Amino acid sequence: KGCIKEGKWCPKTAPCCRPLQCKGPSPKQKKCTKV
Repeated sequence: KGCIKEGKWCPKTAPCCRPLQCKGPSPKQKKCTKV
């Protein structure tokens, strides 16, 4: 499935696409955010 795009759920420092840092307001809503 390629990589993890923004808006998708991902763990800490997960294998994001590139621009995403894999952040999130909480562990239950941890999604890949772009900077």
